[PDB]
Amino acid sequence: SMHAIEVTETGGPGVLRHVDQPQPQPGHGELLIKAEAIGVNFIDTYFRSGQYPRELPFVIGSEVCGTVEAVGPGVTAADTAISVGDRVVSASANGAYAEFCTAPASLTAKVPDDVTSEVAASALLKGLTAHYLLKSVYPVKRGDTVLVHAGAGGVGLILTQWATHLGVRVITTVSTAEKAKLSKDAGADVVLDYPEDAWQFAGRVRELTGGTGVQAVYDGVGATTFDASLASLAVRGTLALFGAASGPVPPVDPQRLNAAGSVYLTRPSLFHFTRTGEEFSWRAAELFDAINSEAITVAVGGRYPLADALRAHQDLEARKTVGSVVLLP
Amino acid sequence: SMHAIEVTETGGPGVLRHVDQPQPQPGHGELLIKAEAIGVNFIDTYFRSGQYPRELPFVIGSEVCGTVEAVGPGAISVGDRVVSASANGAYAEFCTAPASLTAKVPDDVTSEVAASALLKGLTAHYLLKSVYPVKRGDTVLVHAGAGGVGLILTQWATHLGVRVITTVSTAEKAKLSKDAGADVVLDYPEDAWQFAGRVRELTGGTGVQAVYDGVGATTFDASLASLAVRGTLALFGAASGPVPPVDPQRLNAAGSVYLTRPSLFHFTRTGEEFSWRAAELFDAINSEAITVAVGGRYPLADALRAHQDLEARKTVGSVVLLP
Ligand SMILES: NC(=O)C1=CN([C@@H]2O[C@H](COP(=O)(O)OP(=O)(O)OC[C@H]3O[C@@H](n4cnc5c(N)ncnc54)[C@H](OP(=O)(O)O)[C@@H]3O)[C@@H](O)[C@H]2O)C=CC1
Ligand SMILES: NC(=O)C1=CN([C@@H]2O[C@H](COP(=O)(O)OP(=O)(O)OC[C@H]3O[C@@H](n4cnc5c(N)ncnc54)[C@H](OP(=O)(O)O)[C@@H]3O)[C@@H](O)[C@H]2O)C=CC1
Repeated sequence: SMHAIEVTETGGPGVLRHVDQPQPQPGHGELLIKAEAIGVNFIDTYFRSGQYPRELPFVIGSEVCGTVEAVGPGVTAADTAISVGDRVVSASANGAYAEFCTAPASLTAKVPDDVTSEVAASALLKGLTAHYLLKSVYPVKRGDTVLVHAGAGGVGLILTQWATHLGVRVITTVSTAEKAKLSKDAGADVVLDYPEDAWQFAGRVRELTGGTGVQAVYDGVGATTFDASLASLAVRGTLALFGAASGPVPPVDPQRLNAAGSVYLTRPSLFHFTRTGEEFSWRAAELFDAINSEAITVAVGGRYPLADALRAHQDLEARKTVGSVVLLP
Repeated sequence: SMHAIEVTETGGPGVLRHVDQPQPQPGHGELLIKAEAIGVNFIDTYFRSGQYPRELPFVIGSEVCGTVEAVGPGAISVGDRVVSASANGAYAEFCTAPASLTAKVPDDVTSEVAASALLKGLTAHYLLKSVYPVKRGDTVLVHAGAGGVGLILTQWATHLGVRVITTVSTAEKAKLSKDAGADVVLDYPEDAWQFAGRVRELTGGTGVQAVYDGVGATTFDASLASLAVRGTLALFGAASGPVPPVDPQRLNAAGSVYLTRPSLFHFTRTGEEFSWRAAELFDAINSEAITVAVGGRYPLADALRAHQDLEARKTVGSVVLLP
């Protein structure tokens, strides 16, 4: 048997039970991965809470780095260059909080030999997200200025470094002075406190951009920042609302987008930017290229035993984590 | 003195009032225009109804073609025939407009066609070239295909090598929409999912690259459901009424799509920008890439009846008021 974190009923971090499960078997198109490091993602909390509904019970999580223990039967091995023994990482696994899990080969990348498994499980899901946000949702160009909320979070630090490397000025928000320094170290040109009032905060942003506003806002915080994000945009700018850490954004009168400057609102999901193995491989390769040139550096921001998934979810929801955190099996 | 159409209280078409006013003088950078044809635009109804607030009382309308009667101090001269979509108080025998947002009318474009084409044609330009830059091979959905904006969007998109699907309310309108270049003309959505199902059948399962939706309340859900992944919903109007607040997670579920609510104001920000869009519009008219028909005429005094017809979905294409 193996250890796993199973959810039998949805609810708070408390429902994350460390239990014995049979080792899974890979199906068609799947690899069986023996975990070395397991990624923690804010979306895990939405599945745990039952926000994002899923069939019960389930072993939680989708991000894992480890070694290929087995390749699914049938045609599978003919359709991938991944082989048993390879160190691999996926953001699309089933039941990642376990010693062993499965993932589609087409949405799994080989880890470069100079990248540790902890860094890979810190980098992939959030790094693919930063990639699509910066290259596809709003393609940043040198000279732009963007706003990135939660600048010292997992996605936040990657967005900040990568945008800075691309010649983009980045303004961030964080909750503590410790996080402010990490954000500056990541390349943020200015770090602000969280908005108290949308117009007040937008004025700060306008001050910094000469009244223009930012070309794009990357908002992964949602409820507490949305109004401020919308108010901070340059004419025809893009609000990429990609997360809801503080809670869901209430229904938006489309005429607000007019008043704000004929802006665009989009709410993307990673699913729509990893639609083929070809697309996934392209983004994963650009991510590992950026890491290996030190265009970005993905630090391991926190580590927990797999059995302490509960503790990680508590710290994450309490705004106590910095950067990417991993579970260790 | 001059005749004008004024609103002293907001409401339905009934609040439109005949008034005589002194002829205006143009301020700095402005032209005084003697109207030959006055444009009618759905936005006129939003100002009349109070849906778009404005300090009362005021004279309705912003689109006019006529001759320059006077210039404010500060290549347009008195005597020149011009058209603007940014005039103040256009439902009148004379009005003012900023010279920087006024175009000279090509000599072979009638004044009615100018007042049928400019506001709506600048809108079609920004929608097709700026909000979502259509590409040859794209398919787009345009609601109200036989309306003023809809006919221009359809012809221009078709010229650009884009496939257009439209909606209209009548068989007469369906014929006009096909003649404008629409590849398929559909009935308005009854069920959003079934409508989207039909659109996906027409696009090889893909959905459309963009929806240009100027109808709003009665089409929005279907527009959203018809999009290709990462497509753009350009909600630029609200003829059927305002779109209810949109849960951003619906944009996720629809395929990580973009939603945008553009205003002509943000696409005519400089004289340079205006001139670029206007020139491309008149180039298209001059080469017959598009042809703007006058779809109806009303006396200035009958602005009430024009607004009644507009809201009752009875107009076909661009309509004008004549002094
Ligand atoms: N759409 C997509 O494809 C994807 C979306 N996401 C989303 O992006 C966001 C970032 O993900 P991830 O890097 O894993 O998480 P983070 O590491 O960014 O952690 C969330 C951070 O948000 C900030 N925050 C502000 N208000 C709150 C609150 N009320 N509760 C908790 N946190 C708050 C906190 O930092 P601070 O101290 O600055 O407040 C916190 O550290 C998440 O919302 C996630 O759901 C992630 C991956 C893919
Ligand atoms: N910059 C911008 O954002 C601009 C936006 N617009 C908007 O674009 C839209 C089209 O403008 P315009 O060409 O002047 O108007 P149209 O000539 O298109 O008239 C509106 C049409 O919409 C259709 N419609 C569908 N449902 C309704 C309803 N319940 N009530 C009334 N009409 C309905 C009707 O035709 P059918 O028989 O097909 O139903 C009607 O003819 C308007 O909503 C306008 O506000 C216009 C200019 C600039």
